[PDB]
Order: sequence, then structure tokens, then C-alpha cells
Amino acid sequence: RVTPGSLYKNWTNTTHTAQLQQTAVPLALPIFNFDDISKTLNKVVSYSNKQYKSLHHLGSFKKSQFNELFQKPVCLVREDATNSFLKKLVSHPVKKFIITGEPGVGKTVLLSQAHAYAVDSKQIIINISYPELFLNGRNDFSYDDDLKLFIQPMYLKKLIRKILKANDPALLKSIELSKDYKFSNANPKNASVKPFVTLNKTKNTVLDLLSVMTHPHNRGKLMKAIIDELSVQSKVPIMFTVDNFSKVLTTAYSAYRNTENKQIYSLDLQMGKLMMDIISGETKFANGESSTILAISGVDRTNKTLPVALGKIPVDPYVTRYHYEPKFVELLQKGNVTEFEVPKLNKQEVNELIDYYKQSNVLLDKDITGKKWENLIDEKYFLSGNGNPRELLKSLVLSHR
Amino acid sequence: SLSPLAQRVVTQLSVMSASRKQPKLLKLAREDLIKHQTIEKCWSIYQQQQRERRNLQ
Amino acid sequence: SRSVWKGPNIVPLPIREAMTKGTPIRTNARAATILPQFVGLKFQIHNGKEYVPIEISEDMVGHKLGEFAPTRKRFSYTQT
Amino acid sequence: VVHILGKGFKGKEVIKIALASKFYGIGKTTAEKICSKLGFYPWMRMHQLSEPQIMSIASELSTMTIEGDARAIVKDNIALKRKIGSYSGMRHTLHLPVRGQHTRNNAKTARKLNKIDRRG
Amino acid sequence: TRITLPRRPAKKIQLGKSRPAIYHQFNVKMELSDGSVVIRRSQYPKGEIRLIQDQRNNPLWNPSRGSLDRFNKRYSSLFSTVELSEENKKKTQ
RNA sequence: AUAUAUUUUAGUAAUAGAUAAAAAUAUGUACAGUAAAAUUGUAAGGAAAACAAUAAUAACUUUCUC
RNA sequence: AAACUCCAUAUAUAUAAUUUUAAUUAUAUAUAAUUUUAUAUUAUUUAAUAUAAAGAAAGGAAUUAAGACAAAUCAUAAUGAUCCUUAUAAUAUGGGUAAUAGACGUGCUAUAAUAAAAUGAUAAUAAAAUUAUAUAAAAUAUAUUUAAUUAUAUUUAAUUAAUAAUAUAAAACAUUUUAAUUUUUAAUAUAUUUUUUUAUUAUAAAUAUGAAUUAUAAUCUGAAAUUCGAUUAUAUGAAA
Ligand SMILES: Nc1nc2c(ncn2[C@@H]2O[C@H](COP(=O)(O)OP(=O)(O)O)[C@@H](O)[C@H]2O)c(=O)[nH]1
Ligand SMILES: [Mg+2]
Ligand SMILES: [Mg+2]
Ligand SMILES: [Mg+2]
Ligand SMILES: [Mg+2]
Ligand SMILES: [Mg+2]
Ligand SMILES: [Mg+2]
Ligand SMILES: [Mg+2]
Ligand SMILES: [Mg+2]
Ligand SMILES: [Mg+2]
Ligand SMILES: [Mg+2]
Ligand SMILES: [Mg+2]
Ligand SMILES: [Mg+2]
Ligand SMILES: [Mg+2]
Ligand SMILES: [Mg+2]
Ligand SMILES: [Mg+2]
Ligand SMILES: [Mg+2]
Ligand SMILES: [Mg+2]
Ligand SMILES: [Mg+2]
Repeated sequence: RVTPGSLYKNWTNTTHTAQLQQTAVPLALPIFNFDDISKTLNKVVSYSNKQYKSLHHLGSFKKSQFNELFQKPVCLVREDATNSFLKKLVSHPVKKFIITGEPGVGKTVLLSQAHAYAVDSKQIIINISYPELFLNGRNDFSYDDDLKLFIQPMYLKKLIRKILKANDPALLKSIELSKDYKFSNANPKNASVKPFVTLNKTKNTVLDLLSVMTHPHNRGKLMKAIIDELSVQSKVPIMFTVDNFSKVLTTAYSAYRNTENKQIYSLDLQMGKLMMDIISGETKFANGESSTILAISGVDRTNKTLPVALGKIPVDPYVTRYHYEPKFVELLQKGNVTEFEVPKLNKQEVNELIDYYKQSNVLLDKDITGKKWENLIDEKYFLSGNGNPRELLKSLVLSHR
Repeated sequence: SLSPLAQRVVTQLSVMSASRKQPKLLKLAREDLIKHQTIEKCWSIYQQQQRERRNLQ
Repeated sequence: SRSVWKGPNIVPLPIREAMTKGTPIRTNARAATILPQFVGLKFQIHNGKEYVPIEISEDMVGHKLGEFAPTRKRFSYTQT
Repeated sequence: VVHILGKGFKGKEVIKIALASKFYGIGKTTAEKICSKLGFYPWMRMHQLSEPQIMSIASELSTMTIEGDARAIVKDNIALKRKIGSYSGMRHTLHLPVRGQHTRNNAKTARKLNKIDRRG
Repeated sequence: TRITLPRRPAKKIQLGKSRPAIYHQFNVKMELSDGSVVIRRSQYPKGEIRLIQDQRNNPLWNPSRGSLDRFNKRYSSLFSTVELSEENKKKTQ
């Protein structure tokens, strides 16, 4: 008893997935570029078209945000938060960050900005938004024999596709291969004719490698090969990113069960192990400017692990595996992860946001009409808990109290 | 038509019955028939002798 | 004693004399666990009112004696 | 559609849960163990199963003491209880509650299905 | 009221054509309580049977010569004769 | 071992004996046989259900044998 | 009757070497209101409405008279009369008070998505009360390959208490999941909705509700758990 047009989903899903961004005012806002941050240092800025294209593919813009409020997802540049982070990324020798903060402070948004910057500066981006998919057991998996770990060839395929599409092909096909690669063919065409697909050293490309389509049991092998290729190449920078890394840290054991009925460890998987290797000084990328940018989510569980990894708490040895996994900490220490605290909004920034919202026509009538502007701003600041952006946004729009 | 109990009773009845379970008649050639007769008669004689022996004893 | 450790429940009885010579054992215990040492001994287990004659088979070995002497009468209704 | 060991299954039915629902011998833990042995990802659906996987499941079910055999064990136990002049056996025969309950009022479920031939 | 199987028309066995009921029988080996085997013709399909309770282990037939199991299993550490002697005072009865 | 085709079986049903005192075709003819009671027993079975057993072999024929 | 009374409230004073700390408290002693004042608007100096300025100022408990109902209690206890005195008095062992056709009250749990379940350790936020016929912390072991959870066992740290323990309150709020529901899944492509979209293929009246009833195994208390107790596990999964 359902039509195509009617809304059948729950609220959060509906807001994400039903395009109510359709009925919205076009806004001629400035464009996000790191080279011209001096112009737009503390102003709202729409992303470039190319950036948007890349960012959507990656999975930067998420469901629980209020990206439905505008024509397209929008951020502002911040001197204390985003700009400083970008400068650190540019300058630091290690280039290896974990974006920490309170729930709703704007970690994702920071990640999205970092991705956009990377896109601008001719870099490949391997984004893993929501590791919950590979960590929790809701897709097929298999123990590979060559690689001593469990591969996940539904998730992997999706990730490969994202990598292919998020990045431009000219940058991606500038990379020649280091080794030759045999794979099992899995086209609808040439199934009987071509039993195997072969990629040569100099002739073939990384783009071509990505476009390969194998059976599930070779997909993990393909992924491994791709990563190796990217590590080897020194022509283009590789930005690796993992958002909701908190889940990964806490969920040490996956929901998958091996032959004997017991839970599989995250490092015994392909994806989680690979990710950990990337984080640590192990799969070292040949080029400079090649970063790993991790991000915590307030959604996920909290425990002693991440604080212990960083310069926060001394290592209590007696706390349990559930609330403190030491292997993960050790791995984090190995690859010198310098954490980045996202600061809460200043008064001026809050005011600027409120002004933008007013321009876009999100503010309620009781806020605008018959009220001093400065007083309103002060109230908004108070209700957000002194500049938590999400909370502020909620007070503005989702209050109706 | 019939219950499961009725079916099982019918099956049981069939086990005992000669309906479609029995082979063809044992036909013999005349020479074979004679051979059979000689086998049986000799056997019968032997049995009689044994009975007499035991009886005598 | 129900729990496997500490078990099983034991009571003093005239067992050996019954074993020697078939003299039924009038139990008023009802909470003594039956043992393998008395299968094929005649027991006369109390019912509240009247002692109940039972010959202990090998299926009874785990159970209590009072489980085989049903105290209440089988219920009925006078349809008036 | 997807038949396995005689019991029919609708598609999109999560395998372990479906197994628990249908087969008499198994609950939650047993179904999970079976899935682990066979190597299905948890929350895999019944429609996703290939034919060899189905056969392997069927084999696993056959190896386990389930369905009619499991039911029979329970029946045998109650028959044994009845055989000895036991209180529990007597209760089973008379269709009253067995587990030291009250029956001045509310003993309707027991009356309905405390038989010697229990399950159906 | 009376439960029956209602008869069909009977098949006419002609005089002389009546054949004796030779039922299908297998030669079945019965091993008794002890190792004494005996062959007997039997209608059930089982070439070999071994018996537990026979005349060859019953006291009546030779005067001159699993609840319990469960109990034994779960009261094994205690080892339960000496125990009988300990728990058998014949004063009270 | 497995697939298709062509067949074959499974409709599972009583009498197996010229049946002989349970019940059923009550008139013909041919062939054959003997009932009942009472008594002694035997799982439920009891005065009363079913089944078993309960007069005599002289002479004769055939067979085996001392 | 009201009032004095108690609890709770506001204020003041006292005391507490601010390690028995919670001073944001506890407890003795006061004071405080059955609130006051003024402007108007209706009805006759007052009384209800409204407005204003002054205040922390707004509840609950106990107390339920006379009579009546020959209301309830001789099973809290006692006493009158009357009856029993080897029994209607006294002690032990077991059984019963838990029986089950129908019926009647009180409750509890349910019949799923403005509602159920997993999870949430720099442990979100309470109060009141108990612990020398005790309260039992941490930690080890088993159920259970990690560990947590829950349940037992092991063994008693601390305190007989503003000091330690019962005891990290729970809803809340947040992520995840949820059949009925082809209102979803997964194979392909697809892309500026990517924890997602579109296209084409295949996905065909009690559940992944409920927890009655029963089977087996363990554990707890006790000397003892059969009639007849309480947990945990693996199955069972009515009715609604
Ligand atoms: N920094 C920043 N954050 C914003 C802006 N606009 C909205 N946000 C909010 O940033 C939030 C993302 O915070 P995040 O740290 O991902 O929350 P978490 O997932 O709970 O950790 C969203 O909820 C947005 O509402 C902006 O212009 N800048
Ligand atoms: Mg986040
Ligand atoms: Mg089931
Ligand atoms: Mg203090
Ligand atoms: Mg008063
Ligand atoms: Mg009065
Ligand atoms: Mg009175
Ligand atoms: Mg009266
Ligand atoms: Mg009196
Ligand atoms: Mg009285
Ligand atoms: Mg008295
Ligand atoms: Mg007396
Ligand atoms: Mg009562
Ligand atoms: Mg519900
Ligand atoms: Mg809490
Ligand atoms: Mg403890
Ligand atoms: Mg305390
Ligand atoms: Mg349920
Ligand atoms: Mg129903």
C-alpha cells in the first residue's frame, strides 16, 4: 500500500534520502580553496563542483547532519578549527592526524574540508566513512589462503568503486604499475573466452587495475595489489581517511564467526588489518604529502584505549580488554598520531552562521521579527553550550518549543 | 476414504495375505520329476530306517 | 541434598535385614533418595494415612520414596 | 521458496533465526553454531543461499538430533515417568499442572496440553 | 459404532489351485547372553541379533551356576558392601 | 555417480482348504463329513466370552525292521 | 470544627578545626502568613472580580465527635457463663492448609514501530533506608575464546556506620536492529541523496511479538525441597 512519491522511511532516513533539498533558495556563496583562505577566512563557503562530486562519492556528507536545509552541503572556514588543521597538515613531517572533540563539534565537516583540499591539490583519496559496515557482520566474508586474513568481498567492491569514482581519472591513470597482476575474470562478456585478466608492468595503469572485476575470492587479492601500487607510487599524494574510527578502536572483535563458534578479531580481517597497517609506520607511502586523517564519532562507544594512545592518561594495566585494548594503542604509538582537538565556535562565528541561516531562510519568525540581533545571538550561544554547532543548529531549527 | 490407522491395518493384512506376493508354480521336466521322486523316496526310506533303529534301541 | 555435590539424600533404614529375608521396610521418610543398593526390596512408604506397598524397580533409582505414595485422593465433582 | 530439510522458508528470512523458528531441536545458540560451521556471515538471508550451501545445512541438520527425534525423547521421558507410579507421571496422565502449581484457578494451559503424547 | 474394514468380493481359489502360504523368511543368528549362537528362521530382516536377558543368564534356568546408570554417573566422585553397612541400622522400622 | 527418455512395478484388503456346526444364497445336482452336552485346564476371563483336550484296535493292506 | 502538632518551605543564630564533609550539608533554637496593601468595576460601611507592589510564601500527614449498625474480633490478649479433665489437655513422625467441574473478586504479564530489544568505564542524573540472630567489596574459577554482561562457586577487604558495604539508580538522551511490509534484501550497472539514489533481474492472519506449558542438566537455602521452595542453562514456544 505504498507509492513511489510517498515517504515510507523513518524521520532521519527520510531527511537524508527524500530530496527536500529540492525546494531551497539558490545561494551565490564563495568557493572553498586553501590557496585563497585569506579572502574567505571566517565566512560560509559552498564547495566547488568537482569537490562536491568527489566528496559525495567518498561519503563525506552524512545523514544526521542538516545538509537538507540548503541547496547543497555547506561549511564555513574557521581560523581556530579548520584553517589551523590544514596548516598543520601542510607543514608537519609525519602528516598523521586523529580529529577529536565533543559530539556535534564538527569532525566530519573537518574531514570533508580536508578531502576538498586534497581534491584541489591533485591528490587521491581513499575514504572509509563508517567502518561499522566492514566491522559489524552484515555482508559476506571468506578466509583467504594466500593472505592470512578474512576478506569481505561485498564491502571491498564498494570501496574500490568509491575510490574509482571519487578521484579524477587523469591523476589516477598517471601511475604505471610496479608489478604484473593476474586476476580471475568476471565480466558478462568474455567469460568463456578470457578466463583470466592480466595487467602488465609499464603498459597497464592503476585506473585499469581499479576497473578489474573478479570473483569474490580474488577481490581481496585485487585490493591488496591496489594498496601496494599506491604505496609504491611517488607521483601523486594519497590521502587515507577513516571517520567513526572510535567504533574501530572499541569494536576490537567483529561479529563474524570462524569455523569454530567464536568471534573473529578485527586485525584478523582484511580491511581492519589493512587500515591498521596504513595508520602505523608499515605500509609507508613513497610520496610526501600522503596523509592519514582519522575521525572520532560521539555516536560510538568511549573507553580507555584512545586516551591511553594519546598523551592523556597513564597506562593502567589492570583495566579489561573490553575497556582497554593495548595492541591498538601500541599500533597508534608506532605511527606517530598527533591528535587534533576541534574547538567549539566563537561568538563571532556563531553570529556569522546565524546570519547565513537567515539569508538562506531557515530562521523562524519568532527569532527574526521583534527581537534584537545581538541578544538572539547570545541566546543561541547559551543554548548551544557556548558554540556546539550541531546543538546550535538544533536550537535554531528543530526546537519548536 | 481411509484413516492412517486403517491404512496401517491394511498393510498388516497384506503382509499375511497371498495377494500378488507369490511366484509361479514349480514346473518340472519329466526326467527332473523322476529325479525328485527318487530323492524323496530314498529320503523317506532313510527316515523310516532311522525310526526303526531308534525304536529298536 | 539435591545438588549433585553433597548428594545423595540418605536416611537410616532396616535394609540389610530386608535383603537377608523378605521383610518389607515401613518407611515414614518420604524424602529418602532411592539407591542402587535397594532395588528389588519391598518398601511400605507412608501416605499420611496408610502405608503404601511398593517394589522398587531399576527405573526408580534417582527418585524419592514419597514420589510413589500419592497423598491426596483423585479429585472429582458431585454433579448435582 | 528456499526449501531445506522439508521445512519451507520465505526469502529475506535471516538464516539462523529462520532455523531457530522452524526446527524443533534448535534455538538461537545452536543455529549460530551451525552457521559458523558452514561459514555464513551473520544476518545472511535465506534467499542468498546457493544449492551446495543448502545441502551442507541439510547435512548439518541431519547430524544434529532434531525435529521428530528430539520430540520423541521428550515423549519417551514422560512415558517412563508414567510407567513408575510417580506423581509427575500421574499429573501428566490426568492433564493437570506438573510443576508444583496451584489449580484452584488458572490451570487451563496444563489441561489443554499436559498429555502423555505431548508435542504437536 | 463398531470400527471395521468393509470386505470386497472374495477371490475364488479353485479346488486344486490352492497354494500353501510360504512366507519370506531369513536365517537369523541369535547370540544368547553368553557366546552360544543359534540359527532360527525369522520373518523380520535382521541376519544377526545378540540378546542381553536370556535363559542362559537367568537364575531360574541355571541355579547351580537408564535411571540407575544416570545415578551412577552423577554420584561417581563419592563412589556411593561398606556403604550399606554404614547406612543400615535395623532398630527403627 | 548423476541427467533425460521409454517402460515396469506400488491401487498394498483377508478364503490357499472340496473349507465341514461363527456368521452369510432357504429351490437343483455332484462329492465329502459329523453334531451336542458335560468334564479337565488355560492372559485379562469371573456361573456366563475364546482355544485345547476327553470310548475301543481284534483282524486286513502297504511300508520299514529284528 | 478551627488553632496549637508533625513533615516540607524561607530567613536568622549556634555547632562541625570543611579527612565521619554532603557546608550545594545536618540539627537544635527562634522568626515567618488562616498573608498584606492600594486603584478601579459591579452590587449593597463592606464583598466578589480585575489590575498593581510587597513577599520564599504553595502543599501533605496526624487528628475522623455524639449516637447508631446487637457491624468486625472470645484465633493478639484477657474475663463472665457454659462444656472437656487418660482428654476437647501434652509430645513426636508423616500428611494437609498448595486438592480442582463451573463461578467470583483483586493483581501481574502480555497482544510490536507516537514501541520493543543490543550497546553506552575519564562510568548522565536521585532519594529514602538497612547492615553483632550481620551487609559482603574487590579479585579469581566455571557457564562462555577473547572481555563485558548475567548467574553461581572460591574468599572475606572494609563498617557494626554521616566514616565501609547493600548500590556505577532507571527511565532519559545517542547509535544499531526490528516481522507483519517486493515499505526489504543482493547481482549487475548507475551518480553532485554514496551509513544513500535510480534502472533491470531474482527475492511467494501469531513474528526476529508473547512467554504459558513441559523435558533434561546444573546451582541456592536448609538436617530435609516427593507431595511443596528459589535461581541459571539448553530445548519446549498455549492463549492472546
Ligand atoms: N565545523 C563546522 N561544523 C558544522 C558546520 N555546519 C554544521 N556543522 C555541524 O557539524 C556536525 C558534525 O559533527 P561530528 O563531530 O561529526 O559529530 P559526531 O558524528 O557525533 O562526532 C554536524 O552535526 C553539523 O550540524 C560548519 O560550518 N562548520
Ligand atoms: Mg561522526
Ligand atoms: Mg524452534
Ligand atoms: Mg565539603
Ligand atoms: Mg483539627
Ligand atoms: Mg462517632
Ligand atoms: Mg457486635
Ligand atoms: Mg453480631
Ligand atoms: Mg470466654
Ligand atoms: Mg471461634
Ligand atoms: Mg486465649
Ligand atoms: Mg490432645
Ligand atoms: Mg490459602
Ligand atoms: Mg513490543
Ligand atoms: Mg549510567
Ligand atoms: Mg563483586
Ligand atoms: Mg558509605
Ligand atoms: Mg520472544
Ligand atoms: Mg492462537
